[PDB]
Amino acid sequence: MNPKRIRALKSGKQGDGPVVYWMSRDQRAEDNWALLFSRAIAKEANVPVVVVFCLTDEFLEAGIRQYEFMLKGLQELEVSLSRKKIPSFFLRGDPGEKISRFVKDYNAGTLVTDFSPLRIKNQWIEKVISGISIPFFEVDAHNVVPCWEASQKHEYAAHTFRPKLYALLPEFLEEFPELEPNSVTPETLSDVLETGVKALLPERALLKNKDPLFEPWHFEPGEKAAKKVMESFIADRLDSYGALRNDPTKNMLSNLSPYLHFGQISSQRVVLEVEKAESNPGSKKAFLDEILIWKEISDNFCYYNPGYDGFESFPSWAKESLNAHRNDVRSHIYTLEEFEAGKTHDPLFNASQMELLSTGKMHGYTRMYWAKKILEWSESPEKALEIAICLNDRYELDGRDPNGYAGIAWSIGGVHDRAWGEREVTGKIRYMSYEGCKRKFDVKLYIEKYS
Ligand SMILES: Cc1cc2nc3c(=O)[nH]c(=O)nc-3n(C[C@H](O)[C@H](O)[C@H](O)COP(=O)(O)OP(=O)(O)OC[C@H]3O[C@@H](n4cnc5c(N)ncnc54)[C@H](O)[C@@H]3O)c2cc1C
Repeated sequence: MNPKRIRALKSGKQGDGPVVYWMSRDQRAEDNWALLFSRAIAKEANVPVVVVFCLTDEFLEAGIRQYEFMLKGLQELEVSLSRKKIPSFFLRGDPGEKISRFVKDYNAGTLVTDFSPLRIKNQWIEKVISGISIPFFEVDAHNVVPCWEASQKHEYAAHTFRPKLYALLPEFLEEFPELEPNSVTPETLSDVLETGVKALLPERALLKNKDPLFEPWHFEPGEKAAKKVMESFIADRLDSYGALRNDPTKNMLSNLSPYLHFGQISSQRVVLEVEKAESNPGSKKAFLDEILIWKEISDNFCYYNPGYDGFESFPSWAKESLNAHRNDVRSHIYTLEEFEAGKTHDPLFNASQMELLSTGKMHGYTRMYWAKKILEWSESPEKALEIAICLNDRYELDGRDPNGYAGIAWSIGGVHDRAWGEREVTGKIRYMSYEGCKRKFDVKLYIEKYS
């Protein structure tokens, strides 16, 4: 139990009641350092640990697709926590009011949360801090190396983050102890879900048909399903991962991101299991570079760049280049709605958007293509960011995520990239031509599937 995984958010005066884990990003009972640390604090204080989760007011900014995925996972999590004699409380409202009142009503001794560098989580933390008098910690349960330990600063390139992260893997890549049950046992989510779906229904994504776009059978939610997705990746897809990760016609990615986003599975767990797997070495190297380096550099980016969703966080070479080309005439301009409906003149863009609409998980390779075309066919880089973020967060099951803001910033602003050949409109931002994709994979086949 490495104390570098835990950080103080606010000093206070310990109470004598239960330890409260305010669960937010890591919605799982296994392999969860935030829950493990909370249990350990509780054991030392001779009190139970309890879990609280806030069903916030912001759910109406995404769709049923994410809400159902999350809540069905939480239904399973209730069962799992209760088998460990750990009660769970689902508070309807936003954390400032609800966590502060829970702490008071339940005489909590200590408050622990998990770690997210996103602005909304920090907004919540500030409001909670002002409503409590007990000590308040956070634990990095999402990264193998705690974000504030991996580097002291924003890293401008994967090649400067990678050696720092790997220098720390021998220390921090380690097995998880079993979660000790509590010593004794100290509105349903279904009804919550029904109420939420009712509120979301008018904005559900539909065909002109009125038939719903989303297909909810591609990724079944919850901890158990996540483990099966991990196991089938290692058994059936990891060998081919190195060769096929950039081919969106093949179903050869891990498909773990929706689970990783909600923390229904630990990336540290996935890494442990992949490390021990015997597969082609280039495949393992490639996969670990995505789930370790690119995933954790995305937390690095959001943690150290308050303006991570804005033009100002782009590297200076990219800001200067995009500025130099700000007044270039765009070959096309599309509205948010035209992008959203897949109604551009580019059939590969449209098919990428259709994959997002129907499955909630656009292939990683075409996400790069897609965001770069939003840059190319919008009035400014600032507008491009807004559109890409809006669509990514509204329709990706894995959205509203540091990987999203960092991936969009990479695509549009060259964050964690270098200058390439100068073009009009897009300046030196890496370009991803349609023709280049055709040389790379069977574009026609991808278009046929998603049209
Ligand atoms: C414009 C754009 C937007 C993106 N938005 C998101 C988002 O909202 N949420 C999200 O989780 N990922 C996002 N990504 C990163 C990446 O596209 C997805 O993580 C990946 O496609 C998810 O599929 P998978 O789990 O099957 O991937 P795999 O290839 O199996 O990768 C395994 C895991 O590694 C991590 N990973 C892989 N690629 C990246 C990457 N480029 N950056 C960061 N972490 C990575 C993810 O945790 C992923 O689940 C975005 C990328 C771009 C270019």
